[PDB]
Amino acid sequence: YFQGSAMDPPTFTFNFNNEPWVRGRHETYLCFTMEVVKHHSPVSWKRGVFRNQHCHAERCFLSWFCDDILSPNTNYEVTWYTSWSPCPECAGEVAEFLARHSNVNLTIFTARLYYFWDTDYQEGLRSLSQEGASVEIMGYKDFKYCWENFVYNDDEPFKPWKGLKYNFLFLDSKLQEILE
DNA sequence: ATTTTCAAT
Ligand SMILES: C[As](C)(=O)[O-]
Ligand SMILES: [Zn+2]
Repeated sequence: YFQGSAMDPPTFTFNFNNEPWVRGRHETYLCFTMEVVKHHSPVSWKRGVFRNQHCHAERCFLSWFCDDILSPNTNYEVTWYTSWSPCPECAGEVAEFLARHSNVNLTIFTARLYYFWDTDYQEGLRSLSQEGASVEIMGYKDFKYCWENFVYNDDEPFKPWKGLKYNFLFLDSKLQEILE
């Protein structure tokens, strides 16, 4: 039902903080939802969380999906909520995966942009977009959704941090400059 | 609690 382990609240709060230059976030958290659509069956859903170490989270996701999930005559609507955006090696692997598997649709929401000022990382993001992945920055609604779905929230509402929206606005500006 | 995004020389 749930792939991997949900986060405790302080881990989520730490890891999904969206200050563009945060220090000390060495992990990439990769939360996902997936709609599994097969013609003569009811639609089904899967959700979970991947972390680093097929080493990086993005590659762990691809390897699990191929080994456990991918089936003929099935369409997949996949959404990632990542704490960091991908490195160029991961981006290239995800892009080639998407080229190889036309029945997979990927939407990526990211809290932060990893090395957004580096051209190699910019190209990685571009190549993802060019293979049909939608790349977006997480806003309030996406943080709220992750809190509700991937965190042991103990029925407590999401508490947005100061600067959340301003950070979103800065990061989205950078993303659109990259994707342009 | 007017229940933590925004409230800004
Ligand atoms: C965001 As990464 C370093 O796991 O590709
Ligand atoms: Zn990577």
